[PDB]
Amino acid sequence: MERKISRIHLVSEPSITHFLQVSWEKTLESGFVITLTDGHSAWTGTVSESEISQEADDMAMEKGKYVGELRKALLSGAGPADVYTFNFSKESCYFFFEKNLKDVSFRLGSFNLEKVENPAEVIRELICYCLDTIAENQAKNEHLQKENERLLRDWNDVQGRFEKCVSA
Amino acid sequence: VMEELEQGLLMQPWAWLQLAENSLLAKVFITKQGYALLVSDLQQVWHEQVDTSVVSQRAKELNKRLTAPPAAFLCHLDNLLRPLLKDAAHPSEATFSCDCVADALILRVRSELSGLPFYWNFHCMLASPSLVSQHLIRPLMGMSLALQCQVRELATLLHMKDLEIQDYQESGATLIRDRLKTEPFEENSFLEQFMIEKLPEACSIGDGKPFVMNLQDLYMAVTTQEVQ
Repeated sequence: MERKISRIHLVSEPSITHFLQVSWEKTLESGFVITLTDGHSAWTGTVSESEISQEADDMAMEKGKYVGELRKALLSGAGPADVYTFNFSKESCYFFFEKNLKDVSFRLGSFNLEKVENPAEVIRELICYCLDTIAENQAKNEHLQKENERLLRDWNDVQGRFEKCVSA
Repeated sequence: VMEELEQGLLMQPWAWLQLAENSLLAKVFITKQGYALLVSDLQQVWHEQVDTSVVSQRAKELNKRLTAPPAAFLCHLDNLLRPLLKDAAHPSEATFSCDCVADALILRVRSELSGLPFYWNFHCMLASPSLVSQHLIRPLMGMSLALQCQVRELATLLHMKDLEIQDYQESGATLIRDRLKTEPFEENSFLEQFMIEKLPEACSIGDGKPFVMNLQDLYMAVTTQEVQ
């Protein structure tokens, strides 16, 4: 089980940032679940292997390349030379993202997200996951720093020992 | 608009296109108002002229989601095609194919822009006799006449050099190296010998590659002179 959160700016309302989380079981190829929230209401949707394969076939590109592009777009993997536009029609509850490129818009993906009646639960779950991740990262960093300090002390000791040995 | 496209197409050189074990000679002129294309295979010539409405409609029909203005689409097509035509063996993904319809020719070009697909099709119909004439026959005749004049001038220069060599010889001062002696130049004998041996290889048109590689500058100059 893997999850990735990201922040986006919908062209419809270029004043607030919407948080979208993509959750997949083992790999993005098998499918994923997209949950988009503005802090008050949440919209959840799912994409399966069949949908991804159909989308790749329709656009006439290799499955691997399309999956890589989808990861680069949704999972905040965009490099320096790239830009994407995400737009979500709430009235139709239809989300879709395209790749803007030199006054040329290419539709990259589109899903239909259904509003969930309990946005509070999902918001709390996301916050709890973020808190757990930060706590684990901080603990790992502290342990690694302690290990580095120990290794530096050992290196200084052995270096001085070698200096004395070579001198004698 | 149309006149500008026609003039641009007329004032462009032929480029070699390799595609699906086939060869073609293509002249392409792109502009914000549309494009003009002329493709020949040494047996038939097809001409296409597309404006903003047609280009936009065809782009929408082919690219189901490439939502871009027609001007941007034409600019991208030009930027993707001109590098190949100007210089062959370019590192690009512009794959080409031909479908020979009963009367028309479908030239399909599929490429990748920013790692995404880009399809386009030219539905080239047989070019009218006037267009084919003005684009190939008259410029070719002008090139032949210019090359004949160049040959005549070179022959005159060779005759002058022969006269100079004869004058040098009459003085009685011989050369220091005997391997540099060149026999006097004669137009008739040289022409007959050339026609006898080197003509079959020289006149080998082939698939059109030598025509593009050898004397495209002369073709451009002749066409420019004809335009004026």
